[PDB]
Amino acid sequence: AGVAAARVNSLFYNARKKAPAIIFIDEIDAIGRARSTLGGDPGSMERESALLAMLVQMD
Amino acid sequence: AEGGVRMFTCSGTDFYDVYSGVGARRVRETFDRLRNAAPAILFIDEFD
Repeated sequence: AGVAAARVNSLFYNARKKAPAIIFIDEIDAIGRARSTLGGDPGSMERESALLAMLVQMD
Repeated sequence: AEGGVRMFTCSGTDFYDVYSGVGARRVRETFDRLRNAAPAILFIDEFD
């Protein structure tokens, strides 16, 4: 746990350090998938954390 | 502006991070800052 958000952080950090740049996240279907209503999954937890980290990083 | 008051703002993301236990101190501190800086209006986007 905490691995996906940290990887997104590392990627966006080394990107913003080298601006201007381009990022290409192929098949975002596994990261930007809609937040479900239920499902107690640590993979769901990591998806939520990666999703909001992505969101705040492009913020 | 027309009310003539200091404006504080936030977002739904920085607070809903999953680092456990951090939210309580965060909201405590931001509200105490509002109180000691009042009057003021806290705008917060995507509250949901």
